[PDB]
Amino acid sequence: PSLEDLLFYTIAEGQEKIPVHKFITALKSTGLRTSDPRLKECMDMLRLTLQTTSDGVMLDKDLFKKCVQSNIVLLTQAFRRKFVIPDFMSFTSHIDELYESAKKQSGGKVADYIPQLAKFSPDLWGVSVCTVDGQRHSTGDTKVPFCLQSCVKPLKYAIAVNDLGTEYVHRYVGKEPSGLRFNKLFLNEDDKPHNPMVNAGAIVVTSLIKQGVNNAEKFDYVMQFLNKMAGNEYVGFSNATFQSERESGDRNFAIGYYLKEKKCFPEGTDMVGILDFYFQLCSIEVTCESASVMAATLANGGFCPITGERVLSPEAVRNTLSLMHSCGMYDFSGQFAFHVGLPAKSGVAGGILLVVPNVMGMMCWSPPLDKMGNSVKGIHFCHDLVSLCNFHNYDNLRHFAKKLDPRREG
Amino acid sequence: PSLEDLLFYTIAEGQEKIPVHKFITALKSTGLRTSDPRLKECMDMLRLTLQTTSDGVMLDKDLFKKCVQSNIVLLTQAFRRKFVIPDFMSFTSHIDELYESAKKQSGGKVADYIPQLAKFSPDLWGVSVCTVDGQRHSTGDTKVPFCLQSCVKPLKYAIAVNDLGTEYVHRYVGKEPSGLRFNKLFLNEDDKPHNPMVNAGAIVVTSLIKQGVNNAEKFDYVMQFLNKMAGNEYVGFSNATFQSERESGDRNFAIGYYLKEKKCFPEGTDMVGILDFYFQLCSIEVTCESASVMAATLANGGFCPITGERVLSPEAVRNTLSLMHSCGMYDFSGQFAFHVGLPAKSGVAGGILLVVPNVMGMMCWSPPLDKMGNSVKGIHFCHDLVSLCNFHNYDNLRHFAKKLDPRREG
Amino acid sequence: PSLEDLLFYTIAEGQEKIPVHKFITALKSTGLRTSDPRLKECMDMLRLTLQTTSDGVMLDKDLFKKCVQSNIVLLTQAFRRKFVIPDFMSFTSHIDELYESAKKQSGGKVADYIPQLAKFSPDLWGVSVCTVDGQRHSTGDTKVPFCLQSCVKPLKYAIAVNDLGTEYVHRYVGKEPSGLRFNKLFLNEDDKPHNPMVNAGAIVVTSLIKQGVNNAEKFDYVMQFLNKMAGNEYVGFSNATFQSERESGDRNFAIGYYLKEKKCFPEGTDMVGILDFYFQLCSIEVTCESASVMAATLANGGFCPITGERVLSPEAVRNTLSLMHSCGMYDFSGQFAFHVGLPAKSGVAGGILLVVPNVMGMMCWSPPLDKMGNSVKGIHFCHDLVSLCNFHNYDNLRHFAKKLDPRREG
Amino acid sequence: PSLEDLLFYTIAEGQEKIPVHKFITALKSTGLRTSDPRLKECMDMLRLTLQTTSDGVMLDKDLFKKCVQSNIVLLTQAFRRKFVIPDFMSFTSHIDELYESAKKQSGGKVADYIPQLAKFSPDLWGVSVCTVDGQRHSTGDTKVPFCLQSCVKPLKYAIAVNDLGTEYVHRYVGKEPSGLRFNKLFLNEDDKPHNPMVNAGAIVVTSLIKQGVNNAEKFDYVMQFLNKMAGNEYVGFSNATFQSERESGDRNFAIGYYLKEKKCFPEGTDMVGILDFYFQLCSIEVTCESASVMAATLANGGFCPITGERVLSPEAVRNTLSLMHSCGMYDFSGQFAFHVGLPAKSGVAGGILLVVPNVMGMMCWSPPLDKMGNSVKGIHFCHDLVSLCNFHNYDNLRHFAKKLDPRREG
Ligand SMILES: O=C(Cc1ccccc1)Nc1nnc(N[C@H]2CCN(c3nnc(NC(=O)Cc4ccccc4)s3)C2)s1
Ligand SMILES: O=C(Cc1ccccc1)Nc1nnc(N[C@H]2CCN(c3nnc(NC(=O)Cc4ccccc4)s3)C2)s1
Repeated sequence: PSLEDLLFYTIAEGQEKIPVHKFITALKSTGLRTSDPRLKECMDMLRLTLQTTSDGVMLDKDLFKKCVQSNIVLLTQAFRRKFVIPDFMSFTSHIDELYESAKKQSGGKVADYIPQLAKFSPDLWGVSVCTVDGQRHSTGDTKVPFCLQSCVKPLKYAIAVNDLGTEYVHRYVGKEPSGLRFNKLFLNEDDKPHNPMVNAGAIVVTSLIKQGVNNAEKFDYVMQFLNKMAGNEYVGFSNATFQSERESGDRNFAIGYYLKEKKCFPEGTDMVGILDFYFQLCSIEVTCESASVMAATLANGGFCPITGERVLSPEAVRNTLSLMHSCGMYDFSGQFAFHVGLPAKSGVAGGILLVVPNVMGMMCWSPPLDKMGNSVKGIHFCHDLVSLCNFHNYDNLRHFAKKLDPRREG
Repeated sequence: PSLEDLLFYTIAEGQEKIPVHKFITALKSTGLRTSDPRLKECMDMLRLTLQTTSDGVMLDKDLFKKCVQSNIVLLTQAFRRKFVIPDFMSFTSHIDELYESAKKQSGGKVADYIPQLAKFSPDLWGVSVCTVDGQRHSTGDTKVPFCLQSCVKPLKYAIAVNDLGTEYVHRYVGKEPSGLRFNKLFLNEDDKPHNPMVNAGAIVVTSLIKQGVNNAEKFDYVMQFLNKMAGNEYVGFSNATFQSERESGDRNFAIGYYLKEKKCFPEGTDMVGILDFYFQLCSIEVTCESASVMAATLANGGFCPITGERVLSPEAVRNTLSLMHSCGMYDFSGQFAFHVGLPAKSGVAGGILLVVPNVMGMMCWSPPLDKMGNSVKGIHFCHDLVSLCNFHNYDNLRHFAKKLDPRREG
Repeated sequence: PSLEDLLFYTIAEGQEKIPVHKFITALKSTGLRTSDPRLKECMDMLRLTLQTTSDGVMLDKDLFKKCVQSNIVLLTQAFRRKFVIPDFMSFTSHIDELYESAKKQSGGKVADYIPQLAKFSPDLWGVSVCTVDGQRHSTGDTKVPFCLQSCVKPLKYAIAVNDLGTEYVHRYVGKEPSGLRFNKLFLNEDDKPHNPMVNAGAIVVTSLIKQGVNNAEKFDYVMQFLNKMAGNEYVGFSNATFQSERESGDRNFAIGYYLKEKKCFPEGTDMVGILDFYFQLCSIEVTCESASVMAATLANGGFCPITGERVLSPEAVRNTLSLMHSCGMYDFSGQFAFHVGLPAKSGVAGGILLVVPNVMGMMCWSPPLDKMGNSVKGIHFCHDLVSLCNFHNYDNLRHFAKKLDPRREG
Repeated sequence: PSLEDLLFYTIAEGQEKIPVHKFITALKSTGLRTSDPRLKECMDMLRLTLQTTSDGVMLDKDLFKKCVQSNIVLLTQAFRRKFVIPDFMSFTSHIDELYESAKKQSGGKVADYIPQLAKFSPDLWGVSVCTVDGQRHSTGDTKVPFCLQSCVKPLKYAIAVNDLGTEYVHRYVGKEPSGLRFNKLFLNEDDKPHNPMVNAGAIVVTSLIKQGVNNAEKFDYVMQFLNKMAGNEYVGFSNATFQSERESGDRNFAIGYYLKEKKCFPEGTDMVGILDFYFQLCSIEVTCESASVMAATLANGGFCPITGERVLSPEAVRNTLSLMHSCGMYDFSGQFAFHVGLPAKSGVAGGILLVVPNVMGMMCWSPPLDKMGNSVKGIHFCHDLVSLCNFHNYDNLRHFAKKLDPRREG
């Protein structure tokens, strides 16, 4: 009694076969998108079948088996409701309420220190969800590219710890928040930057990646790495933001020369080239949709959820989530850690890279920032989310009062 | 087919009578103690039955049913391996190796500013486990009484947030760590102590509990909460420690008056009386085993694991856990959050109150402190614990490299 | 060839028989007062001759000599214009213009944290001058008693360096200003208060004075010493201030307990007793006129200018003046040192103890303090004084542009 | 009678003619140099007279008049012993004692971050005196050129206050010492550097001087300014140290970008070019003797003591001396102010620019620095000088215990 046939009848309702649209609809309702890389063969076999019989197609059991056999295990988990969020249709309904609610918060100031950022309209607002099992949901402007800015800091920290290990990386950068009044100091008592989530630390981290090769190859290697983290969804580069960040960033040059003088770089660092590498990394483009997959790689222990590929070592993933917890929303980090309890990372383009470990990854994006540098809609969304679901890090998974737990049906 | 029935067949394993000791040995091997408050009716019936039938010692199906009918639900989960840690026998093997490995860590200095903590032998070393289901295990000197000291700061903060709620409590005290040299500034920029886990924060929080009645009743009020949290195991009091804490507490007096000058207490606070209360709360005694139940209650979203009693609101538990994470280990807080990633609190007696949310609570006691005030052996144990098991708060439950997950078997 | 009437003709004006009023008036015109202790005998001989005769009286070349012979050398410099300010009468004319100019300044708030300090009227305003030669001038409420408060800090520090020397004293207290927003810290990086002019330093200084003996005898000794410093003009004690300063002294008890815990006191100190002694010293009363003598003892290298008695070692006077320069006006100290350039010390009763080295001492008193604790009228008077005369510590004695030099005559 | 003649009678001492050498020796012993600018006429006539009348050579009274007539006033004060240090031959013997004492202090380390200062032998040790009246004395290596380094910081600040006034300049820089081990902060809380005497402060002052012209002209305008201050003694320039200072100046570029980002420079500043000007001003060369004249101009209210020329406004001179008092010896400033009480500035090349207000200026030079950056020999010298002489700024001029007063005689 084989899986492909049990599934066939589970979808077959006792009618002797299954219309293709009716398989596509049942698939989409599990959260999986028909373009999921892990479903390629199934979809290739489907489109081959719709070249044959162009009147239908209506699939019997061996023809259904013919398409679905290569992806049956992933399909059985989808259809039997084994994903981390079983009733994904209900849950994306709540995401949308949360989306509409936060959309009413028009406050904040679009970052304008740079013309590329000032140009973005304050009304742009998108939330994208990718769960640990590949369930996708978007609402809003989830396909408009924008710059990762400081959202790239946890990613490139991840890469560095991935390639070099925790111990090496933290020879050069701390692992604690500075305290709501060393905001302004570049270095802790040990003469290292306080953590990889602030600019001095991000800049040092940058000097660690793929040492020995030139900047063009370093950027290629980070790009190929982001490509894997996003399951080959959109990752681009904004040369306008780049040129302009590097002509309008005296603060970072001040940090660079400070780091150089205190001997904060590995031996042989070319500090002015590192800053230029840094500015490019800040100008990498993503969409809400592709950036949520990247977070979901981090929610999923370093496996990209829509491709199954191992992208980052668990160590790198745990360090990254750890520092995003305490250091990820700038001056709001401790408040965010207390009330939201989620690892998150914000950037000046208006994005919050949000990770719900073991559940989902998310990317919120609205250009208007509050006075601490965080997207107003983004922040408002993060508070709502944790007020709704027991996703706060220290919510209890058994006794969670009247909050909703999307991981369950009852 | 009733459940006391199905389970009777589960234990009988072929025979039609079950020897009593066979049911007891099966019970103990689930981690449950035979003294479990949730098992009293069943254990009273087994005692009575052995009195009225020394012509055994074997339990019919009808007889086994008269004994377990009371506690059948729990006994079901214990026996159908439904507890948070199913193979508890193997897990305690690991706790014992962890215990032995930390035991060989002879360094440190016993706190001798009081002649009551100075008396304790450096060789005392105890580790007690109580899971979210009541599963108990202890190794080492887990029945020696010692003073909580600063391990009581999360407990009384939890009581404050329980009775008064998050917004009121944090009018008087912050929710962030300070910075690894703001250890000496009693106040943050809003003239609030930084968090409840430092002395000025504990002192201010002590002043929010049971306002308006004397220290006799305030104390009894807190003790009664500490009894419910520990499932009514040992919660004592060391008047010897308390007299010396108050004869030798220049700094807290420095803090108390400084707090009074800055208007940090609620209106009509008798600060010098609040310091005396505070010194009393520090002198409360526990054992590794009784305190492990307190940790387990915070592990369990505020329900005591061996009684089923709701002791704390989720809100209280979530805040307490949030702040033990980032502030609970003094100047080691940030490194502890990074490498161990578990809510913990330490005290100058040598305790570390340890919480694995949704899994278990623990208490580790060894008096010799490292130069940052934390028990050497406790600290070494906590690192090994999370090297071995995917209990780091930002470990992943599905992809955890070479770590072991005791929540599943095979 | 006698000095005694190379002078009576200096006074005689060709006429050969000097009236008394005309000798007193010429005396007063030099700045000396008819009650100068150095002039007692000459005034004793005048009191006797004024009863030998009611018909006059007046003097000739031998009963003049009869009265003045005892104090001739001091009289000769007085009448030959050899004092530090020759044309004293035009100088008091400027002090009066400075006085009245500052009286128009109604800003400020009278310290009211003490009902004694809130008792005093905002309209009180007095400036008192005593030069290094005993020349006196007053204008305004220069006889109203008021507490020294922090004005006593340089005095008791002087006494302390006097009795124990520079090296011993600075084992316990620093000799620099802190940094204009590390006022809040009680201890520098060596665990000493920053300087004797802040409350932590003053409190440590208080613990050095007359160690071994008790508070009643210690207060008598400071009083004897203040009495010498002030040429036995008015010094007293306000108990109302004392009792109110010791009820409302939470900050000082914070310093006391902080100091004791960091082991900041000489071995054997009774901290709580030192604070009461400290509170007494702040309650010591003076007048403008009497305090200006105390300042003039410091202007004059430690000799009281109206008795000639050597009250303080030079060491003590230099150290005191050094630190009143940099630390004596609280958070205004560095501005004050920059613009006024005079060793000065303020207190919350409204007093500015002002010293012009090698020239004069003063006491300004007006109770309305500014936002930084300094008497408004006082500060304003001090700026005017240095705008007008080249008394700025880094004015040039030879080239000084538009400024007047009262020490000269062209 | 005439003053040339009266003075001729005093040097002739009975005979009818004064040998020329008898008059030169009389003049030199006053401390004046035979090359004094204010003496060129008299000295030109003396050389011309030894040509036109080789017959001797002895100056009758008519011939002595023809030589000293144009310089009679200065020669009078020189010979009626009316200079600020009357017995200059006795005081120089003391400077020589102070010199040789401090010579035996071979400790400290020569600045080596730049090759051209690692050049200098650790045994070079020169002390030069120039009084407020032109009396000169040198001992040691007083004609070796060295770089002003930070000794230029009071000079250019003076130039800036001279041309711009106190109020404008101190919109851009403060006037207080920072706080010891608060040397790291480039900015105080008004986002101004702390004082002109630290690098951030100096760099901002550099950008106020002569806004609107290129570095060629800014530099020349400062140089001609230093020249007048040195009475046209040697004021050089080490293009070697400038090129090197600019290659290895990471901290300064760090300061530069930091200040530009904080909007610390006058509008329209070319910060990179301001840094190059700054590195130039640091490379200006002097000698002990020439810089001793620059300090003497600061000793003398801004008049160059050997030319009579007004160089700096008294305001400029008083601010500079105020800030050298509190901020001029790096982290030793507060200790230096306390024990030396003399306006001084130090530099990495080994120089201490020292000012005894109203008396003399000095340059001590020895390349080995102590750990705080201050010349070990210079520091040792300054302490000896003030232990010997009542030159401490808060020494008393009339009561100075056993200290010696070189302003006095018998
Ligand atoms: O330990 C050293 C040596 C040392 C070492 C290294 C450098 C300097 C000094 N010195 C000292 N540490 N602590 C001292 N005094 C205790 C009594 C009063 N205390 C205060 N608590 N909070 C304060 N500030 C605010 O509430 C406001 C604020 C918040 C954030 C930023 C700015 C202002 S004052 C602590 S003395
Ligand atoms: O912050 C204000 C005043 C201000 C301005 C406005 C409002 C309030 C206060 N001014 C300024 N902030 N930042 C400035 N410049 C940056 C250049 C690199 N700087 C560093 N200095 N020190 C660092 N770390 C250590 O030394 C290690 C350590 C930490 C703790 C204890 C002991 C040692 S990094 C900061 S200048």
